[PDB]
Amino acid sequence: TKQHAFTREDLLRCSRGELFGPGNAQLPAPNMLMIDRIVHISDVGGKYGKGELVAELDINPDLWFFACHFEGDPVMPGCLGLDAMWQLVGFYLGWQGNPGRGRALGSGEVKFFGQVLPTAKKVTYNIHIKRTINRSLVLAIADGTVSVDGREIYSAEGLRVGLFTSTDSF
Amino acid sequence: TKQHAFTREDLLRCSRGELFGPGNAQLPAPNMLMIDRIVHISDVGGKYGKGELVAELDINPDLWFFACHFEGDPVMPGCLGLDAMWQLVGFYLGWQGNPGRGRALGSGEVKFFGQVLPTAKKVTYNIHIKRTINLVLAIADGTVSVDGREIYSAEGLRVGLFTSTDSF
Ligand SMILES: Clc1ccc(CNc2n[nH]c(-c3ccco3)n2)cc1
Ligand SMILES: Clc1ccc(CNc2n[nH]c(-c3ccco3)n2)cc1
Repeated sequence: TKQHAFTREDLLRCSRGELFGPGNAQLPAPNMLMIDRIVHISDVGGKYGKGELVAELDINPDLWFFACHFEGDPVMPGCLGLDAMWQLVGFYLGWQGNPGRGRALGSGEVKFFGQVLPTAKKVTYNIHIKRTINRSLVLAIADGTVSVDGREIYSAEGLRVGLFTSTDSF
Repeated sequence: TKQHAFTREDLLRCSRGELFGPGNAQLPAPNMLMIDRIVHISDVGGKYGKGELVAELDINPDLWFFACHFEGDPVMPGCLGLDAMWQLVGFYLGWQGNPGRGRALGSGEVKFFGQVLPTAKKVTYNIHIKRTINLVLAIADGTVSVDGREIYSAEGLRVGLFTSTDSF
């Protein structure tokens, strides 16, 4: 809760289990990691007054997904930008100090109304936390947008991620 | 519309633009391709009477995503199983003979209530077409199952075809 920004190195450390500790939240490592840095994370402010994350993914044409998706028509998979939002929401829960491993639980409406081309510079994720529930299962609910070089292209309402001290029920 | 099942090699051919032709729908190539075969595709039947797809992805422990997602806790990314459903809905549109390149437009509710482990054998996707609109787009519900067990649902999956993605 004390640190409000994270470098790529921090996120890589997180992916090894070395930021939040063993048994607790881990981001994906590359090539599933869809964030380079967290520019701002807080548990006050945001659209709902319950916290906010802003994060960035640098784009260049040699990112692996461009060559296979699609041949002759390169474009960042929408599913991976969506996943970056789930990644942030999970991270948020770990960052608050909750224990357990992350699993996404889903979302309400998702809309894709733009795209990321290999000639783009930077994708930015804006996440507004709507609610956290610490009752027995720990989860978070949030709204999110994905933008590319200033232009909003995706929205998601009701992103949900949980933490599990035993994922055995999945 | 004439062929009701596709092998992996058909899907690869699709990924190269060589199934539906140039300017028309392409599946992703590996490693974004999340389907090995389409076991059944039709434009009648299904939950809504407007068509159906059943497809499969074989699982083994060496699939690339297991090692990085997550270290010490391998599990297929939910987003990729979701994407498989968008992949199938786009394919459907190309398979009907519509022109243009595919872009997913979103979904209504998505739920993940299970997971794919490296010890699973096979993932199966069931897609029920709800509506096509001829801008061309399709709307569908989908489920993802692993070795018989339903684990994800999506309602209102939407994919469109575009004869120009310059503007998108
Ligand atoms: Cl730090 C952090 C951030 C986000 C997450 C969640 N990511 C996630 N991917 N796939 C699933 C999933 C859910 C069910 C099946 O698969 N969940 C984990 C750790
Ligand atoms: Cl065959 C066939 C099947 C499915 C699709 C769509 N898949 C898809 N991934 N990412 C996007 C997208 C949408 C908006 C931004 O990115 N769309 C294309 C061809």
